[PDB]
Amino acid sequence: DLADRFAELERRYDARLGVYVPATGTTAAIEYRADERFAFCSTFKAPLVAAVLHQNPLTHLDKLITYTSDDIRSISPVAQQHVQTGMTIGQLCDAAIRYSDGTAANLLLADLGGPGGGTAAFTGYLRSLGDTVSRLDAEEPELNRDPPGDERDTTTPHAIALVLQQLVLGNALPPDKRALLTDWMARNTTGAKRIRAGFPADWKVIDKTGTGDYGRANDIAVVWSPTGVPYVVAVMSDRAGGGYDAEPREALLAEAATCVAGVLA
Amino acid sequence: DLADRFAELERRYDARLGVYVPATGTTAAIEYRADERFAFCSTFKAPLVAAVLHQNPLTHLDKLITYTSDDIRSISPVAQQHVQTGMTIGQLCDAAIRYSDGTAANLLLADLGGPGGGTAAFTGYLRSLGDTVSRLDAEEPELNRDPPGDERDTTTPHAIALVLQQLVLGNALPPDKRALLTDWMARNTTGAKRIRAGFPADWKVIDKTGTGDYGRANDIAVVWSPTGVPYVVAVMSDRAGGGYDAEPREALLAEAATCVAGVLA
Amino acid sequence: DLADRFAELERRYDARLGVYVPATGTTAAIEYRADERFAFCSTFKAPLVAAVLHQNPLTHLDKLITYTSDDIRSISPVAQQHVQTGMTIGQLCDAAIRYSDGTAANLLLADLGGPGGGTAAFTGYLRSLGDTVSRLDAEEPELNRDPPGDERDTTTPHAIALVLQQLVLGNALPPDKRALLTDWMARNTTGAKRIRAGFPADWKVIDKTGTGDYGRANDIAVVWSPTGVPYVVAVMSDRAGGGYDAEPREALLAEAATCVAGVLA
Amino acid sequence: DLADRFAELERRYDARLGVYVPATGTTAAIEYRADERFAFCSTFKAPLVAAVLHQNPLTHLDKLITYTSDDIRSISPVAQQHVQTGMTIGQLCDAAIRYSDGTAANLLLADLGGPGGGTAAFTGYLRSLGDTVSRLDAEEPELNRDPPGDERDTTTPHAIALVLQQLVLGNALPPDKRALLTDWMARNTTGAKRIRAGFPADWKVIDKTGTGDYGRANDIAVVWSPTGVPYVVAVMSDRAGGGYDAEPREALLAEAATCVAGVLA
Ligand SMILES: CO/N=C(\C(=O)N[C@@H]1C(=O)N2C(C(=O)O)=C(CSc3nc(=O)c(=O)[nH]n3C)CS[C@H]12)c1csc(N)n1
Ligand SMILES: CO/N=C(\C(=O)N[C@@H]1C(=O)N2C(C(=O)O)=C(CSc3nc(=O)c(=O)[nH]n3C)CS[C@H]12)c1csc(N)n1
Ligand SMILES: CO/N=C(\C(=O)N[C@@H]1C(=O)N2C(C(=O)O)=C(CSc3nc(=O)c(=O)[nH]n3C)CS[C@H]12)c1csc(N)n1
Ligand SMILES: CO/N=C(\C(=O)N[C@@H]1C(=O)N2C(C(=O)O)=C(CSc3nc(=O)c(=O)[nH]n3C)CS[C@H]12)c1csc(N)n1
Repeated sequence: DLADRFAELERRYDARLGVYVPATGTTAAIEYRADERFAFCSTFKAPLVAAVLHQNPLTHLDKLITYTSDDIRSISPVAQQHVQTGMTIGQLCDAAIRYSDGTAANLLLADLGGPGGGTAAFTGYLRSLGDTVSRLDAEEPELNRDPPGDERDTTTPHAIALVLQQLVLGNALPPDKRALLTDWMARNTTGAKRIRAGFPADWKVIDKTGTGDYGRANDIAVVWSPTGVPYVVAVMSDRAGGGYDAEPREALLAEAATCVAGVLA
Repeated sequence: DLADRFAELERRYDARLGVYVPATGTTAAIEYRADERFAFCSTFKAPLVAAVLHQNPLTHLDKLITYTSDDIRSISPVAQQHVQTGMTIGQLCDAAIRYSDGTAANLLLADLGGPGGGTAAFTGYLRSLGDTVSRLDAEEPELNRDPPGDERDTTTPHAIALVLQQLVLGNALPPDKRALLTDWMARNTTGAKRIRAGFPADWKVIDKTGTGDYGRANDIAVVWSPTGVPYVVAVMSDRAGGGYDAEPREALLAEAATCVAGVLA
Repeated sequence: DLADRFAELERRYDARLGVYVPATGTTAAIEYRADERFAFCSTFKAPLVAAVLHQNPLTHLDKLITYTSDDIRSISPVAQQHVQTGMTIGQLCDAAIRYSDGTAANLLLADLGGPGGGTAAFTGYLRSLGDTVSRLDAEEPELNRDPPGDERDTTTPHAIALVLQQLVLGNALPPDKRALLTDWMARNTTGAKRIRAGFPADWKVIDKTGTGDYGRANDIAVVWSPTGVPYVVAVMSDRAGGGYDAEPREALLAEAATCVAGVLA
Repeated sequence: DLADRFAELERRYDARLGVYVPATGTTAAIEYRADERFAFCSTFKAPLVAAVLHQNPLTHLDKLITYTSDDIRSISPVAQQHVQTGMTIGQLCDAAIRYSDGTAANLLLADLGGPGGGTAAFTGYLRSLGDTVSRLDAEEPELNRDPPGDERDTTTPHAIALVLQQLVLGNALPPDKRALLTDWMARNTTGAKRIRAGFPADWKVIDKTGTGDYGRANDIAVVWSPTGVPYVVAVMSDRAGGGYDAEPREALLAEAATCVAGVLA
């Protein structure tokens, strides 16, 4: 009867909607296509920064990474302003989470090192979290482009929600690093019209968006009730039936979120 | 399931909760104790103003109403400061709705004329709108003091939603007067922590609160979805079993609001 | 060049304006007719409360004072709701400051005891604060009605500002009682259009209004800058040239207040 | 004496303050560094939109503008979410004014056409309004990064105040387009802590902010007194001597505005 509304949202927006809200002490899990695969798009950038924070002392944030204009591919509002100066790892994190900067994501992946420009190590980091389903295989911007049915660069609402839960509410990171990740997510600039727009203002919402082709629009959020109770909300969506150029529907995610807000109220 | 969620709100907040949202083309009616009686409190001030607008040309709003300190018998944030100046009917309407001014309501009731200082005339106005259930019996401040179980000064969420629906979305008032009422409710200063607090920010909420003893807390709203689709939302609550001094719990109204929002999204 | 703006305001509103802002460490005193006499009106109710708190061991706030309808004189939104209940001193304090309740002020005056229904003791309380200038001679509502030029029931902006300064920023009261007075002033419901309306929202404003005949409109405030710097602002006004029935002008007080805010920024 | 207070602010905030308020019938102009050059930053986005409106029939607002990830080279809260969807000229105007979107500004500059990617046409539009002083030389984001003393991408408080005056209060724009601009400025989301924070809440403030390196913080506003009298407030500031990374002091602009309000009250 919650599922009835999500599928009505799917019909409204001609979209495939994936939602996961992990169970807590007081609420049952919310699952709609919780285990179907959806493309990460930029949502991997949040666990990416967690991986970077994990592998390395806080001090590593100050390392200056220089890069060239040839490295700038995909939306990079911050990295485009810093080719000449370079960027520290730390700000690369900042840009990757708060602005969904793709160049910053690629540099952080390279900083993870290893085959596929870091994707195997980032996949590995998710595994160290118990997420065996998700995988990152390409860099920005290729990871937004895989056709439907392709398992590359996909997660599921279930897996990615649980990952975020460990990163923000659990002990994946020592409190020092958990605060930095949580702060960047909290000051994200890309999610205003998604999960943030679907919850009442007095719910705190930290989130990481993802947007890609085939109408891919994701949002991963930690939301706090007015009473301060946290819930992890994974909302993922695509419109593959509309082809590569199918437009993402931000309103779809805000609606799905309001529905989740209604069950969490 | 929605009824189940309301029942938990009721249990959580030691309160009796009444919710009504009239059906639309796209949504079924939402009813929880839709036909149980709850005390008006200052929620009557909105149809009160409608009555004055209905039986008077607009220019009647400019009429100067003078009154004495002896008329200041209830909380009157605006009327208390204008004993020496007088106040126009227009100003009284504004004060009754936006500040829940009790003297302004009594003076608007007086402007209605008839037995009981306007209370029979205002009830009659509810009758001409098809509300056979509601009744206003006392003035400010007595109408907030009636004991639980007494039908005096009571309405139901069903009835008041239907009244508010005709006033804001229907043709109870010509567009002239409808705009003035809609504006006053829209700039209401008392409802931020009630239905407004439960709906996402991109929803428009115009509302009239009511608060009284026995933990009475009401909010009647017309809300517009981001798509611009209107809904009438009546939420009434009391904690009468907690006696006269029971504190109203606004968060219950915000929670009930969020649940409704989740079903309407 | 500030006197030029106040006298501008006086000319605009056909009014006598009295302004006093005590000097602080960094700012000079602001004085406009700071030492001319203005009628207390209800502004005495705030130091009245400080008097009651000063001479009683706090438990006295719970003492129940009963009164009769013949005792209800002048604007009394709270007292006229508690006749069969009576009202505790605490409630009377709260009513006198936050609602300017005149009946509550008279009962607190009586509770100070002595000739003239407490007015001599209250004057005496002011003397203990170093204000040798002010005097209270009548109860509500007579104290608002003295003709211009009559020294009875008058203070000066200078005098009341320093009095309020000691009550809120100094040590007239022990910290317990100072908290009760300040909180009452902070939640005052009567000053929204006076000093409060002249200062930017991010300046905190606690205040006590006074209004009377001859266009008497006062507001005494303690204001806190966005930096948290306190200032005492006494703004008093009458329009005696317009006779007993002269209307008070709140906008004069907000404008004068804005002028002050410009100097204190 | 106002100048002395502006100098204190300058000392207080280690900042250079530029203030202009054009004369009206009742008030003399307020000038402090009125003819000194300050960097535009995003305040140009307001006349930029007017330039687009001036050159185009309203019908042009619905024209769909498409762009690529390479166009996202500066902070673009709205445009970065619409690379796959594209954006309407109207949306771009809205985004440029209300969210200070850097990409929306560049597309609107491009919409003006001509040398420097629209920069010459925009400067010319300022020239056609009688602004002989101001110049736009770079697009976003370079136009925020000119070193102190460099005249590129600078205006004066005098010039921009007069430009803003003609746009909102004069006849630079026909009434239909003038309302769209005024509406966009009125719903600005970035000016809460500047001129708005320094004027009393009952003053109406529409504004366009600007922020850049060297501690640059501007706010240009049209403000209406409670009586509805309009005033243009140009406040510009930088902390250039503090180097590229100086950060802006919004409270300086709010404090400066409070000073202006006190003289205009
Ligand atoms: C929740 O996000 N809301 C935003 C939004 O998109 N804001 C962004 C955000 O967080 N921003 C930040 C920064 O990253 O710190 C900034 C600073 S960006 C910057 N800092 C420097 O130190 C520097 O040298 N150069 N630059 C360019 C301002 S707003 C933009 C917003 C824009 S308008 C509005 N009403 N809200
Ligand atoms: C005899 O009357 N008794 C009253 C009474 O006058 N109630 C009126 C009523 O319905 N009113 C409304 C409103 O419109 O909701 C209100 C509630 S608004 C409000 N009040 C606050 O103190 C506050 O901090 N925030 N907000 C938002 C004002 S009282 C009036 C009363 C008030 S509390 C209580 N237990 N009884
Ligand atoms: C700060 O002033 N602003 C006001 C205003 O006048 N609010 C008042 C204020 O502080 N109020 C209070 C109370 O006494 O706590 C209340 C409580 S009234 C009340 N409470 C009881 O417990 C009871 O037994 N009886 N009654 C009557 C509600 S608003 C009024 C206002 C009016 S509309 C709006 N948005 N604000
Ligand atoms: C290369 O450009 N450099 C920029 C820049 O993008 N400037 C633009 C400009 O003028 N903008 C404006 C605005 O409209 O004022 C703003 C101010 S918005 C804002 N962000 C916050 O985080 C916040 O807490 N409050 N507010 C109000 C965003 S940057 C853009 C910059 C911003 S801070 C800094 N040191 N440089």
